[PDB]
Amino acid sequence: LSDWWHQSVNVVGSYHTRFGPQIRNDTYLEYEAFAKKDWFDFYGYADAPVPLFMEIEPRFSIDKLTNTDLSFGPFKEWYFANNYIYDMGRNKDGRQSTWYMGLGTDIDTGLPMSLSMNVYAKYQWQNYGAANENEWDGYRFKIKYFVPITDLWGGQLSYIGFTNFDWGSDLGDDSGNAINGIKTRTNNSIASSHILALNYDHWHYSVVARYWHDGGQWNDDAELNFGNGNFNVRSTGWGGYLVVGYNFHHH
Ligand SMILES: Cc1cn([C@H]2C[C@H](O)[C@@H](CO)O2)c(=O)[nH]c1=O
Ligand SMILES: Cc1cn([C@H]2C[C@H](O)[C@@H](CO)O2)c(=O)[nH]c1=O
Repeated sequence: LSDWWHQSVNVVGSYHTRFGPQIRNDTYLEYEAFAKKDWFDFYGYADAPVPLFMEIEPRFSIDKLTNTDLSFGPFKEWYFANNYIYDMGRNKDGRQSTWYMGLGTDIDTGLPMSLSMNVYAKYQWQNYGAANENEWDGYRFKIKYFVPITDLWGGQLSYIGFTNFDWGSDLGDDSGNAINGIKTRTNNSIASSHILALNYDHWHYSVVARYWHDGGQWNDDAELNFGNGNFNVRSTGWGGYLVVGYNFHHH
């Protein structure tokens, strides 16, 4: 319902994406959803081409549920936090099921913005047949913030930023080496997003700048050859997205 549950369908164009071995630029339909109802907040999305990829972020309030004011310092609340990534792929081979679970919170910066932090431990199921499949592998720290800016062109301009820090994975150690002599995969990785979004009653446009450091744990510069000759992995660098979508809600 419009009250708390927010929906939106979007068309996204991406440029120089870095979660895989090779650089990519795609376009696709996306289904987004945000929600906040006393003991549960949520954010998630599903992408589909011109098979299916989705990432959901559900968190449950340890306060509301434990009916105890865990409030302390700038820490307004505490959550059982989750970050689940799923990629259907074309074969059980190009599939991914990742589950980050942990502790998350909301910070009060006294500033006119929203800020959240979450630490997760994760269990890895399918992962494109990589070495870290089916096992507890790595941790992740997620920091995200929302910053209302002003009213620009009749709509409302805002800034959304979030970064995912991953470390302690066992891949990279367990993967092989490249032609390069350097390991192919990586134990850690960073993906930082910066979003400038324009919102009207229903339509919205967003520009997204995104930076990877060893994207998808692919060790930057690793030299590989998938059968078309040697090439070097470009997993560290920028890429971006253009987003046009429509938010639904009765009047
Ligand atoms: C956010 C995210 C996206 N992706 C990639 C897979 C697809 O190339 C694309 C789908 O949005 O994003 C990952 O592999 N892992 C992630 O954690
Ligand atoms: C706003 C937001 C977007 N995204 C995703 C949705 C799109 O696939 C991409 C660019 O908006 O980032 C998140 O992963 N988390 C968020 O909180």
